[PDB]
Formats: sequence, structure tokens, C-alpha cells
Amino acid sequence: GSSGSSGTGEKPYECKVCSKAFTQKAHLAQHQKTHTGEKPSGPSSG
Ligand SMILES: [Zn+2]
Repeated sequence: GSSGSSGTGEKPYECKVCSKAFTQKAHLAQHQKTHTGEKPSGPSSG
């Protein structure tokens, strides 16, 4: 089963649907386009 393993530290940009982390916003923002899905705000809002 998938594991939420990560390296020492945490990225400022992270997805919710796929749960992927990006180095920059441009990448994430653009990535979303792929998802092409409309979902609510999950837990751990922070
Ligand atoms: Zn995503």
C-alpha cells in the first residue's frame, strides 16, 4: 500500500486529489488542469 514517505522537510505546494508536492506554484496550478475535477476541501485544512 502507498506510503506518505517524504524527505527531511516539506514542500509549500501540495495537491489534495493526487497528493503530490511541487517545487513551484506554476507547476501545481498547471497540473490541476489535468485533474479536471471539482471536489470540496478535504480534511487537514491547516
Ligand atoms: Zn494533483
